[PDB]
Amino acid sequence: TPSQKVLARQEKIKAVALELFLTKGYQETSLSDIIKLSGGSYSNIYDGFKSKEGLFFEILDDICKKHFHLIYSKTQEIKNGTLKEILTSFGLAFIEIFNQPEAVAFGKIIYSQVYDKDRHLANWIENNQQNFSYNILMGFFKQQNNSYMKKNAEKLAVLFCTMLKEPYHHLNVLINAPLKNKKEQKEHVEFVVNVFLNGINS
Amino acid sequence: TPSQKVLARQEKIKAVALELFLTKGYQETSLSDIIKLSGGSYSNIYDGFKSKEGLFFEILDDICKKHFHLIYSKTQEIKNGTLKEILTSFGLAFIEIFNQPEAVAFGKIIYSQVYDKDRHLANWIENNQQNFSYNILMGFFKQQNNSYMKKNAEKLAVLFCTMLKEPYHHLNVLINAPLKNKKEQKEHVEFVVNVFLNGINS
Repeated sequence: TPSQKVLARQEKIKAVALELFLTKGYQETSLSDIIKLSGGSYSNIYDGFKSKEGLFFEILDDICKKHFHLIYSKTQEIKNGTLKEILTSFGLAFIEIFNQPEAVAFGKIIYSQVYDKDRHLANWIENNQQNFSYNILMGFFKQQNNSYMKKNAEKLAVLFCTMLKEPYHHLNVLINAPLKNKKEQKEHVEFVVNVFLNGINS
Repeated sequence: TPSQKVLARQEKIKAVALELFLTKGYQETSLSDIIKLSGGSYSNIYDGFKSKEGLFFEILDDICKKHFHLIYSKTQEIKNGTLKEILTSFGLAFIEIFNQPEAVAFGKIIYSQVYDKDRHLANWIENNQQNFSYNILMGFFKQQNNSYMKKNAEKLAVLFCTMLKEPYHHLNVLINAPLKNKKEQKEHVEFVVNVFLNGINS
């Protein structure tokens, strides 16, 4: 099958790039570095592969798609419980992802592309808005009978994700802050969930 | 006065650097660019001025000290009201700062220093922890009679600042997202304050 040969050939270039960004560094690696180590499997391929930036976002696409279905599976197998239980189930899966050394390594790459003139970072976020994991919660807030939760569904889903993620991921990427262990992760989720649902005045 | 001549001489180098980071760009500007435009006012000065990184953090020190006393003055002249009123007064001053084109410009500089080997970003945050604006709220939570607010004072102050700041500032820096106007700022503060104090279940 030619289509299977193209896909497996594409996975090779993405595996070569991902290896080079990890062992040599993202800023140190060039396109020509990825072309050579791929061998006779590159063939000036016609997607986002025509740059080291687009190659990274092609890998980031697979990572975001894997995170989406992982959190989705952990929260869909509890579509019967309370708003608290689905928030903690989402929270634990969301906090586990960002507390891995990978999420910090990819975060450093995103942060370094702040002075990019070609706008690879701008085009990826604005076109992959539906693929982000906050959209999972957005569906749960809309299926709720509360009018406040239905109209502010996107804003509340973004808020809950921010409360868990930041500013810890922001400190991990910039100044190499220590990652939370599974006990510290569970403590922070239950802390966020309590303030989100019940507030601070109690 | 020699001491006044040193300070005014130091303000010249910081004004030259700040101008160069804005008109030429932070990554484009070197130390030698700042030395020349200063003229005969540099004299290999002995602080953080021996690098373009330390020069930026010397300017950032003045900005953070100005933000601290600005928010402090707006929240100290209401030390009698409710927890809601001091949170909204803090919130409005906190959200106003990050919704200026300056905070985005300095944010881009911080984000670009993610692969710095000398750890200028790491040494600045870890040594200026008491100068950050979240410490203002930390005092208000500790003076409160609630045991929950007293023991979690730092965590709650960091949480409230994150709810307002992120991920909007994170989007402003990376992909040039539009800044909130004063009406949008007031709407978001009252939104955060309501979820922080009372929760979501009402």
